[PDB]
Amino acid sequence: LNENKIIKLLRDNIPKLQLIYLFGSYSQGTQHRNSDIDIAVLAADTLDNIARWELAQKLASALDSDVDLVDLRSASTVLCQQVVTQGKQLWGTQQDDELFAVKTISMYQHLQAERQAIIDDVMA
Amino acid sequence: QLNENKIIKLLRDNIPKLQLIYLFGSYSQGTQHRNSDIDIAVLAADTLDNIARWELAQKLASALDSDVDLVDLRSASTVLCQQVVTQGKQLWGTQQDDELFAVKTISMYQHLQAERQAIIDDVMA
Amino acid sequence: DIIINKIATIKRCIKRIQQVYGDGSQFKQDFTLQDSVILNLQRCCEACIDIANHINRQQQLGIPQSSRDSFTLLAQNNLITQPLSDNLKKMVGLRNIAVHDAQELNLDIVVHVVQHHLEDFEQFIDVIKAE
Amino acid sequence: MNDIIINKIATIKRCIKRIQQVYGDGSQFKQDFTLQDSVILNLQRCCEACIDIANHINRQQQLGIPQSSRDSFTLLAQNNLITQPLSDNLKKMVGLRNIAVHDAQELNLDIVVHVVQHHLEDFEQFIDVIK
Amino acid sequence: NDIIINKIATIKRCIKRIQQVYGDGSQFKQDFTLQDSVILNLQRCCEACIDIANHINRQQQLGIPQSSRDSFTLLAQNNLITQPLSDNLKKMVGLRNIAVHDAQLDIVVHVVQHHLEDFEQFIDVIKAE
Amino acid sequence: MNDIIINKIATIKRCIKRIQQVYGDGSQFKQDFTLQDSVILNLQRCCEACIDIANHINRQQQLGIPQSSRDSFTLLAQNNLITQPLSDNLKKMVGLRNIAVHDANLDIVVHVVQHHLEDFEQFIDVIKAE
Amino acid sequence: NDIIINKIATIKRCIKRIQQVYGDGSQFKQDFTLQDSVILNLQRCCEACIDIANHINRQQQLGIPQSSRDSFTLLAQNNLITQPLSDNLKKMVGLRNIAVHDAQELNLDIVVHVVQHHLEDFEQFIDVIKAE
Amino acid sequence: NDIIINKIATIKRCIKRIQQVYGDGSQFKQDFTLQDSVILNLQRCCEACIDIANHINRQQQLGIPQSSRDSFTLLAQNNLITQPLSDNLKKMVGLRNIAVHDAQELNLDIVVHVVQHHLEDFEQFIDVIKAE
Ligand SMILES: Nc1ncnc2c1ncn2[C@@H]1O[C@H](COP(=O)(O)OP(=O)(O)NP(=O)(O)O)[C@@H](O)[C@H]1O
Ligand SMILES: Nc1ncnc2c1ncn2[C@@H]1O[C@H](COP(=O)(O)OP(=O)(O)NP(=O)(O)O)[C@@H](O)[C@H]1O
Ligand SMILES: [Mg+2]
Ligand SMILES: [Mg+2]
Ligand SMILES: [Mg+2]
Ligand SMILES: [Mg+2]
Repeated sequence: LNENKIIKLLRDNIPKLQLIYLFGSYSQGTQHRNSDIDIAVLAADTLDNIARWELAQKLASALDSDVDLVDLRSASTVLCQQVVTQGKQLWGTQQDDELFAVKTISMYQHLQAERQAIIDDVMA
Repeated sequence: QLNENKIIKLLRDNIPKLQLIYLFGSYSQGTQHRNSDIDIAVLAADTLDNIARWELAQKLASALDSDVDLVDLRSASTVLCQQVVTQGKQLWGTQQDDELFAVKTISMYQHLQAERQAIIDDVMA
Repeated sequence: DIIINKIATIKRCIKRIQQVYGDGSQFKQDFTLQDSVILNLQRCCEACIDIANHINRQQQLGIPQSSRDSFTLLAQNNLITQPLSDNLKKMVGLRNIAVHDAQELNLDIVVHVVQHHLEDFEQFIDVIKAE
Repeated sequence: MNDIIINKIATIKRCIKRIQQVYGDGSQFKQDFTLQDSVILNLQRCCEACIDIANHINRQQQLGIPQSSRDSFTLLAQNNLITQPLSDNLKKMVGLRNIAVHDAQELNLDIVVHVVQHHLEDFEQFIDVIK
Repeated sequence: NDIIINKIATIKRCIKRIQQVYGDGSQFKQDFTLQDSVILNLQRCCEACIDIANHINRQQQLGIPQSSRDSFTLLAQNNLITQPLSDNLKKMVGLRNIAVHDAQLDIVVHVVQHHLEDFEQFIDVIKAE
Repeated sequence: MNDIIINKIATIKRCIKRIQQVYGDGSQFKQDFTLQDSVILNLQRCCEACIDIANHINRQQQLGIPQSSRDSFTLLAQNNLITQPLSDNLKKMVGLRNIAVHDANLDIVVHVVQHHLEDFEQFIDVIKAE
Repeated sequence: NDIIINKIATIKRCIKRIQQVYGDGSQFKQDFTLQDSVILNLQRCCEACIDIANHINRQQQLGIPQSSRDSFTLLAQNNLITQPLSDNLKKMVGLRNIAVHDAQELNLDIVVHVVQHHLEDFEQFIDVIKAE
Repeated sequence: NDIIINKIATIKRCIKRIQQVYGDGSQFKQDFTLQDSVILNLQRCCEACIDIANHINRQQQLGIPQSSRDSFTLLAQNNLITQPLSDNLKKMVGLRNIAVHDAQELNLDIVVHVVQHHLEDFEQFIDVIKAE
């Protein structure tokens, strides 16, 4: 997987970009044939839902594969936890990654206490 | 690539009074790309039950590890029957049954083209 | 215009069938008698397909995948009823084998159409004229 | 010649003779529609059997699958299985058939008589060539 | 795992949405939007099962599923799910190809009436860890 | 010319009509999931019919074996059968088969209905001229 | 009902505690203990609101929250709370997440605005939960 | 690390904010505002402790803790913090929950005992993490 191609397209299109992560099958090595590339980005502002989708399709065209682009600033705590745990950092400072993880893990630990009852009830 | 013997065996073992088996998708042409569909056409004495046909398509799909489209030629449209007669590859059945089916559909498609020509021309500007 | 000519042809053919037929004691034996009605029954079918295909073309209903589809498109777009559509589709088969192919003992179904299903052609041309 | 060819040839022989019975002196023919309806039907049965032969050979010989009856004879002529004049006379025969069944009000009737008297051996020539 | 939790909930949601939309069956055959909803939600149950299956194969290191159907064979081979359950879940993999590709409703109704229990049976065996 | 080209074009036309009929103004759209589900499925049906038309033209015209659903549009653009903007737009729709299922993103669906249905109609008209 | 009423009381108490500690607001901007008290009773308010939301999501099987904000999203999606109220209550969560740490990422102007024109949102939320 | 030094600074400020607010404790049990200010700064000391534990568990790849308590447990297993201190920090998170989410059930006798004696558990943690 051309990670350099990924870093260039996102830097050239996202203003005030801070972090680029590769998650899902590709980050672990479970990357098969009809695989969907998963990318998580964090910038100073939130990316518009339409703008982000169109950008994922730009990466999809250049990579010749379906790409799922996630804006960490607007994604769920569950999704952010999945990125800090399974994800591989492609771009950004070590500091920004650490700061994002500390915020995420704390928020996820708080969410677990809040929704534990809902989790137990569905999982029987 | 494609186990035709398995296809013949499974259909013969599940369809009563089976007359013809045809392979007609990308596989019959060799244009069979990866993550392709297996397209099979059958003709038996009686029209197959829709659910029985779908259930059998899934039985073949499990055995062949690929999506399987099973077509009953007795209920299929004239357009679809013409596709099978043109690009199809006969896997099982008599030459008599194939030639009879082929001449029955070519004539019906020719009569159909005469009727729907104006509709086709009108929609194809 | 073409629908009006096609309706006129249907009426002409039904009256032609009734004239040639009349009594049953002259059908099962005479071949020129059989050949006259079999052609005018096909003429009824073909003209019904043409009326259907003109409506399918004008109203942009779809592309028929079979001769039977000409009537299905009409019923799916609520222009004719499902019992009428099903009756007309059953009549296409009559035109198919029993007319342009030498045939054997299909005569018993041909007489059934003459004495009981000539009204289906009449119901169709009355429905189409009504719009 | 396989079963399909044998059975289709037999239909032409039977329907040609059937036209001959319905066409004796041919005096009462131009006045009675019943006699015209039998001649037109058996001529269509003769036409259809020839299309069926042509369609069968085109598929067997891998010449291509014709979209129309006219294309079936061109395919046979292009690969020299039949002569261009025969292909053209047989295509004229199916063109006659279409007018004779779908547009009876605009049918020449004089050409139909000319077809029975002279051009009826065009079907017979096709039987011999394919044999 | 959240993947397993959220995918189980998706199946639960989709089954409740199929049952709701279908109802008695009277209105189903006349409204294409109801047909489309039932069809899309069936594909959603199917992919959520494939996703759960792939996650289990990977974590428990059972093997590399070579296809969507293979995700269920690997589970059955490791006696995690029964062979008839596996065979039934594999039957659902063919549903995706029934909607999107025209390729020229009785099957949909048959599935709603008889194969929704296969998805529920799958949730139950996964919940039982 | 082929019945595949005719019917796949007929499918797109029918699916576009159904998308327009269901959506309408968009008021009742964000409330009823039944209306959302119908639009998405008919959008997925448009993507597939386009890819199927692309794959058929690449084989018939002998332009190469498409290496993916997106590469199918690349081979058409490379032979100038479709414009590069059209190619890129039709490729954006290739990613729309994944939005309904692997997710739970209705703003994207609305955007496609309002601004990208034209792409399928553009492709239909381009293929019509043989 | 037994737990929903308990949480309704804690919100009513905390609203009154905000009002009592803030008062005029003149001294608030300078006194740190006054800020510390208000910050905590605002946190207790939105935490008790999430607790109510999660109880409704549990008893009605509305869904599994993917975030603390998602607790109000599920009630709004199921038309139990009005959309503008859902957005306001989700903004309160944002304040809690920032205010859980030291007063360094401070916005006293945002804290003052919530006390002045946004405490109505917590009361408005109680008014719609009572209609079970 | 820069995140660790920043969080250590946070605990130092909040320990001093507890000592100043409580003062002599003569008016502590009487005044709700003094209780509210002590409880908020205790939570800020807890959160910065949990944040340090979460950071060290991720950076040193000791595991991912899905609870505040598991984060301290993981540090004890890997002998980064002593076990009596781990259970002391875990009991401090316990007090934080009942002090915030169920303030009416809270017994101040335990809070006072934490201010007077257990406020050095944070200082002990600040030094054992400083020795890298
Ligand atoms: N329902 C869900 N709940 C939580 N996290 C999810 C969910 N679905 C997907 N994810 C996360 O998103 C990642 C990518 O999604 P997905 O593409 O479905 O998986 P994958 O492992 O990359 N498989 P594939 O792309 O088919 O090869 C997963 O690895 C999870 O971390
Ligand atoms: N709408 C249609 N109308 C008529 N015939 C069709 C239509 N769709 C498909 N067919 C026929 O069915 C065959 C198989 O369908 P399909 O599986 O979609 O294509 P394919 O060529 O096998 N491509 P693939 O399996 O993806 O590699 C085609 O080759 C056509 O003969
Ligand atoms: Mg992926
Ligand atoms: Mg994905
Ligand atoms: Mg195929
Ligand atoms: Mg197929």
